[PDB]
Amino acid sequence: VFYKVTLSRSLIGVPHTTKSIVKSLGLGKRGSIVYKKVNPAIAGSLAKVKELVKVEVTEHELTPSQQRELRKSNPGFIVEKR
Amino acid sequence: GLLWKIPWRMSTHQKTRQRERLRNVDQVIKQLTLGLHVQRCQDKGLTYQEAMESKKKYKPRSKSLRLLNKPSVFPKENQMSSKDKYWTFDKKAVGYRKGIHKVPKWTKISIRKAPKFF
RNA sequence: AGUAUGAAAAUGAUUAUUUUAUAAGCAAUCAUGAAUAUAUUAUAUUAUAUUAAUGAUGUACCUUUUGUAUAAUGGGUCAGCAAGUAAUUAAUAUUAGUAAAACAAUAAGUUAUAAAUAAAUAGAAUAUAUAUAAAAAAAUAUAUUAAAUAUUU
RNA sequence: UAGCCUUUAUAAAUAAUAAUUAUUAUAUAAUAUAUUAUAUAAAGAAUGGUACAGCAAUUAAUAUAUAUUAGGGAACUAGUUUUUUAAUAAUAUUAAAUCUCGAAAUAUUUAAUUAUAUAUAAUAAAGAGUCAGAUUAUGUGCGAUAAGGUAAAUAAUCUAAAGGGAAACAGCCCAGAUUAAGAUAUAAAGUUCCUAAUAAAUAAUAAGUGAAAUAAAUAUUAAAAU
RNA sequence: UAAUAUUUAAAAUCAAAUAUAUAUAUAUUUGUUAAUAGAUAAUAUACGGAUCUUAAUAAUAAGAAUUAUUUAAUUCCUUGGAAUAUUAUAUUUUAAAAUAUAAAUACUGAAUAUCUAAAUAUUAUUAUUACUAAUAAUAAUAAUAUGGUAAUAGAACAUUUAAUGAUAAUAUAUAUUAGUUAUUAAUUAAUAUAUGUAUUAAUUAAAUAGAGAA
RNA sequence: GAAAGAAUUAAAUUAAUAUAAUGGUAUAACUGUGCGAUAAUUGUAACACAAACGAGUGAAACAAGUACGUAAGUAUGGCAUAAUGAACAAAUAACACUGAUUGUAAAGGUUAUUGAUAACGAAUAAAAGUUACGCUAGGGAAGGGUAAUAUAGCGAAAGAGUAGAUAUUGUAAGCUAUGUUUGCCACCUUCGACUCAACAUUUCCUCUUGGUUGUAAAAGCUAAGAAGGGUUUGACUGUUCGUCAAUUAAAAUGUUACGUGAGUUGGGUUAAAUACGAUGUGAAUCAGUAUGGUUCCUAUCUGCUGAAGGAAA
Ligand SMILES: [Mg+2]
Ligand SMILES: [Mg+2]
Ligand SMILES: [Mg+2]
Ligand SMILES: [Mg+2]
Ligand SMILES: [Mg+2]
Ligand SMILES: [Mg+2]
Ligand SMILES: [Mg+2]
Ligand SMILES: [Mg+2]
Ligand SMILES: [Mg+2]
Ligand SMILES: [Mg+2]
Ligand SMILES: [Mg+2]
Ligand SMILES: [Mg+2]
Ligand SMILES: [Mg+2]
Ligand SMILES: [Mg+2]
Ligand SMILES: [Mg+2]
Ligand SMILES: [Mg+2]
Ligand SMILES: [Mg+2]
Ligand SMILES: [Mg+2]
Ligand SMILES: [Mg+2]
Ligand SMILES: [Mg+2]
Ligand SMILES: [Mg+2]
Ligand SMILES: [Mg+2]
Ligand SMILES: [Mg+2]
Ligand SMILES: [Mg+2]
Ligand SMILES: [Mg+2]
Ligand SMILES: [Mg+2]
Ligand SMILES: [Mg+2]
Ligand SMILES: [Mg+2]
Ligand SMILES: [Mg+2]
Ligand SMILES: [Mg+2]
Ligand SMILES: [Mg+2]
Ligand SMILES: [Mg+2]
Repeated sequence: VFYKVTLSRSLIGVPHTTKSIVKSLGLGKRGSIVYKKVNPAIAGSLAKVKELVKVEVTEHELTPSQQRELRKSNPGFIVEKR
Repeated sequence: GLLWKIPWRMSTHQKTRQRERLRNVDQVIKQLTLGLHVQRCQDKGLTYQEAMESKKKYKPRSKSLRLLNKPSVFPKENQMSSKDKYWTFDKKAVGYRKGIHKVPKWTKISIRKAPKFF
């Protein structure tokens, strides 16, 4: 099992301890998404910054590349070279 | 002196937003707990779906999470009172109360349990 | 204050295009009609350029400040001139030359090649051996140093 | 000078940051009244004396047809009773910057584990700038629980931060602008028009109360509950 | 049920909900007044302003823009489904009735995030081009980063002088206008003025090397 | 069942601690006693705490000697935290370290010790005033905030009022409003007179009204509405103010940079002269007194008073 953790609020204006925590969590920027293995420590960490973060449990994680692929919009065209 | 035009009440919209935020916080906690439970299940020797199904879901052991789960310490939004969603206990106000929206970073800060009689 | 030349700007008059006599504020930016000008591919239902219909947005610039639209400093405009340089040294770095030597090679000298001590006639085999200092018969103890089939630092 | 910043680099380098495990008890199961495993509860290794809470000791305050110690006044024949005066004792109640017997959270903080390595720490060789800060919120001292006052503490922002909101706005609320583009999520704030965007439900208000800066004691009128 | 004297309470009590064994018990959570007066100064009313409180008879139609508690039609069960209702549309049937469909994801809102391209730097993968090829140049893919005063670091351009140096009046230099290249610069075309013509391109060396701030 | 011993438990604690306050302390550091005057000794001190540096603090261990102790051991002064001062220049001893031609010396050094810079990181061995005759560089390293005081108002009502709190009065305490006083803060660097006034209402007069054993009337007192009109001339003083005089229906209180100095004046008031009193040794000084005594401006824009031209009627 994995947590999908998103930074939904900016760290700007938040006490430095909390910023540090967020950094540790591997969350770089607002809207950034991380997939973390579920162990108690991680959960505890997340609890502390709960008001900054949106979490959801998922079956499997995703590599950044996969995520990117998922994101990509549908280009509504098929090229043909002539 | 310098005019900080901030009202003593909140607009309905603001209140709604606050409520939503509260709900979201609760949801995060719930999700965390769920994740922990499913991890436990997996450790024991079950599938993901099976874990999800399970009647006897495991409570969390870590202190903080447990405390959060307790509604005495950290109420959920439906449980919570009107008087605590939109006001905090101020030790130096008139009525010993103050609109939450006055609290510095109220949009990030969580603060549910005011004192028992205040 | 040489002689030529001079479509450099600020500044004045005038003419053309355009906008302007019910409209209010750094005079711009973005949106957006209309009018005019030019264009040897405007084929046009064209393209550029100019122009304060009209709408939205928009507290000059510097300085000094906790902080300036400030009714704090400074400037009438334009043109020209106006401010981190040199000498003699020292220490670090980078690259090049040479290298257990380097520079200079007339002889000197400078730095490196041995650490230490106020100074003195003292001074180097994994360290637990050794060197110097305080101490001492000699060790210990403290500090710093040197020391590991080979080719010295 | 240290603190905060930068450049180059070093490694028998993960030391850095964050959390978790660590304790106590209950139930169940298994081994020898003990040990392990699983579950559950408990503000859950160690450090602490603020809030709160308390009146113990210390320092203060109150009340007794209570008890004792003496005194003042009083009756009858020095003894006696009552009315007390103060002190001490008893019982009850109370508070405090320099009282804490109970006692939080936040905090300091340890080893291992997990996560952060396009990451953090340490060290080496070089450089700086800064040493009249401001506001907001919280807990204070000074002031008069005055000040856009003053002095420090903690956090943020401003300083050095443009953007959206707060009518206008350094310091508030959100959010950190490499350059565009403008389809999709949105933050704080809003949705009759000005002005981008709205429809509902249940109550209350009749004063324009109120509608982004709440003015007090008190009085009147009504409404509920007993 | 009238009058009667307080209180403005969910602590207690009752009701409802959630968690534990569970039709009960235990523990936790939530639910208890409103007007008016009091009310007040000097350029001008001062919610930012307009303005906002609804009503039969009639509108394919308004009904707070205030205060309190809420929702994203309303109700139930556990994001979903169902029912109910509403609106809109279509078709059939006699302006109605029946059938089917859709809507129920409220919306706006930043220079936030994503998408969509572009630039730069770094880390990790490539592809092409050319004999520290373990390199360089260019192009991809994934990721992270790109506000900034004092300050530190790195890289360029303009101007002028010295070293080297082709070329040419169809050339050059300077100017104006319109183009071009991610553009303090240079280049293209037309035009005007020089000038028998670069201290010209480029690499070095240097600087009286860049001005709205005295 | 008794005696004795060993004790143990409770209370220990504000006694005592060389000395303030705090923390500690009976397992005693507190007290008594034997021995001893020795650890109130000598070289190396790692490593910590603390910390800008200079400094400070605890301290294991190694070596040399000493004291007490049967022994284990304990002692590098004091139960802990204050009890202090750099370098430089002098001075005294030890060291055998250099000895400017050599030898001696002198002089310097090493080790140990001495006296102070209390403005206590100490500018020199050695240092006070005044300037209104002053000058240079700079900085700002009445308004705004507050409302303690002031004024004004309310709520409650002790008490006055020939009786009776509430006609009229209204202690001390309460709750407010104003920003007209005296202050506080440090964002920011002139009083009067004349002229002209504009605005406010918490109304002095005039208009309407309620209460008034304290409205017989007339005069009043007090309160509500009301800002339309009006609200003074002299002697004194620089005065605003204030004391009088004469009037008046009344001679209200403010705000306007305590309105108005690019509109006037300059009497007061912060310069140069001089004098008096006071203070100072003196230069000089003053919450003193007195005579004299210095700024100017043609109006660009806003605005206002008038007067035209253009214009879309
Ligand atoms: Mg403001
Ligand atoms: Mg500004
Ligand atoms: Mg000027
Ligand atoms: Mg420095
Ligand atoms: Mg305290
Ligand atoms: Mg200083
Ligand atoms: Mg301040
Ligand atoms: Mg600054
Ligand atoms: Mg900003
Ligand atoms: Mg910042
Ligand atoms: Mg950015
Ligand atoms: Mg209103
Ligand atoms: Mg208001
Ligand atoms: Mg007004
Ligand atoms: Mg409004
Ligand atoms: Mg962005
Ligand atoms: Mg940058
Ligand atoms: Mg120059
Ligand atoms: Mg110039
Ligand atoms: Mg410039
Ligand atoms: Mg004591
Ligand atoms: Mg002793
Ligand atoms: Mg030190
Ligand atoms: Mg001195
Ligand atoms: Mg001194
Ligand atoms: Mg002196
Ligand atoms: Mg003042
Ligand atoms: Mg004022
Ligand atoms: Mg009146
Ligand atoms: Mg004037
Ligand atoms: Mg003037
Ligand atoms: Mg004369």
